Amino acid sequence: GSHMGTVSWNLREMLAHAEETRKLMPICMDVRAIMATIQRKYKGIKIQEGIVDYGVRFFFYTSKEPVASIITKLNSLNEPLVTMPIGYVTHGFNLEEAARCMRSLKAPAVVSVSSPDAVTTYNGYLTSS
Repeated sequence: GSHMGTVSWNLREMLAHAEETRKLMPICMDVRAIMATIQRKYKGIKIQEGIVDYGVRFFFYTSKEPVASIITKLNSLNEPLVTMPIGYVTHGFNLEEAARCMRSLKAPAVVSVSSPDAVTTYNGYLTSS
């Protein structure tokens, strides 16, 4: 596994993949349901805002940041990623706006969705004809 592009994975598969690939994984802190999951496994890490290299190369972020700025902070690093879309539900965004806003990323990343049929939809927007 080396390519990018959208998939339909869960938190488990993202975490697993991120471990194996050593690739970066961003996490919206706001989603305390994800925080608990990660904090259970990775407990010796105190959650901090920003890069937390501990086991998996995490990037915890605040949903109040503009999708734009938060993307730019990944773009600076230029590191390859795996996550679900950065301005989606985690910004109150629709999947279309999410893709549009997330095209402003300049680092090569895996995206996710909640189901396999949504993959082709979201990728559709990442072409934008």
